[PDB]
Order: sequence, then structure tokens, then C-alpha cells
Amino acid sequence: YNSTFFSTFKCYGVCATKLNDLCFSNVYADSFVVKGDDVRQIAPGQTGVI
Amino acid sequence: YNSTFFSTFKCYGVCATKLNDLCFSNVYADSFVVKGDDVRQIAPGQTGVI
Ligand SMILES: CCCCC/C=C\C/C=C\CCCCCCCC(=O)O
Ligand SMILES: *[C@@H]1O[C@H](CO)[C@@H](O)[C@H](O)[C@H]1NC(C)=O
Ligand SMILES: *[C@@H]1O[C@H](CO)[C@@H](O)[C@H](O)[C@H]1NC(C)=O
Ligand SMILES: *[C@@H]1O[C@H](CO)[C@@H](O)[C@H](O)[C@H]1NC(C)=O
Ligand SMILES: *[C@@H]1O[C@H](CO)[C@@H](O)[C@H](O)[C@H]1NC(C)=O
Repeated sequence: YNSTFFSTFKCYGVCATKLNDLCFSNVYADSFVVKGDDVRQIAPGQTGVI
Repeated sequence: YNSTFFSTFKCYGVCATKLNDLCFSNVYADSFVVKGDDVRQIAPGQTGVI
């Protein structure tokens, strides 16, 4: 909350407000770089080049 | 996918991922120009000047 800010943050399967009350089993992080118009394509049930 | 890119693309009545498996009956295309803040108004159940 002091340094880093996100333009988009969207969660699926769980309300965000409960993220501090849970514990997570098999955590993986995927990283890549896209353009601004392709960020909407990173979602379930989407079409496009990405 | 080589030349043209869209800032918004939203479909109603069908998942986008099935658009290649179907065939369409009465296809019409409407064209116009708006400002950036009015693009959110082109949707069902919306209010505003547009
Ligand atoms: C110009 C005539 C088009 C007629 C097609 C009629 C029905 C087909 C339905 C949808 C086609 C979507 C075309 C654009 C897809 C953009 C994909 C993307 O990059 O996000
Ligand atoms: C937040 O960042 C500022 C500037 O770098 C720093 O002075 C401050 O100590 C930070 N706060 C915490 C709690 O680390
Ligand atoms: C990221 O790392 C670089 C170098 O390690 C540092 O200069 C920068 O301040 C860091 N940014 C944040 C938000 O911590
Ligand atoms: C994509 O565009 C580039 C640049 O115009 C062109 O050289 C290339 O042949 C195009 N690809 C296809 C499959 O048409
Ligand atoms: C659109 O048409 C113009 C002229 O016909 C052409 O110069 C331009 O490259 C075309 N754009 C695309 C994305 O095909």
C-alpha cells in the first residue's frame, strides 16, 4: 500500500475481502507483458489473438 | 490479428469462444462516431445523452 499500485485487479472464485482469512494450497504465478488493449483478453471465456 | 485492434469488444447472447462454430441469420452492422466517455453508453439498459 506504500509503493505499488495496480490498474486492474480482478479475482475469480472468491470475494477479495476474504483474502486475509483463508489459506491457499497450490499457488502459481504467471508473468508476461502485453499492450494496453490486450489486458481485457486475460479473462475466462475471451477471444482475440492473445 | 495482423493490423486492426479494438479497445472494447463485448458480446451479448453468446460466448465469444464459440463464434467460429456457428452460423448467423440476419446480420446488420451499425456505424457511428462518439467521444471516449460515451462508449460505456452503448450497452443494454443504459442512460445518458447518447
Ligand atoms: C464486417 C462483417 C462482420 C460480420 C460478422 C458477423 C458475425 C460474426 C460475429 C462476430 C465477429 C467478430 C469480428 C471481430 C472479432 C474481433 C476479435 C478481437 O480481436 O477481439
Ligand atoms: C513508506 O514509504 C516512505 C517513502 O519511501 C518511507 O519513508 C516510509 O517509511 C514507508 N513506510 C513504511 C511503513 O515502510
Ligand atoms: C524496485 O527495485 C528497484 C531496484 O531494486 C528499486 O530502485 C525500486 O525502488 C523498486 N520499486 C519498488 C516499488 O519497490
Ligand atoms: C502481416 O503484416 C505484415 C506487414 O504489413 C506483412 O508483411 C505480412 O505479410 C502480414 N501477414 C499476413 C499473413 O498477411
Ligand atoms: C486502411 O485503408 C488505407 C487506404 O485504403 C490504408 O492505407 C491502410 O493501411 C488501411 N488500414 C488497414 C489496417 O488495413
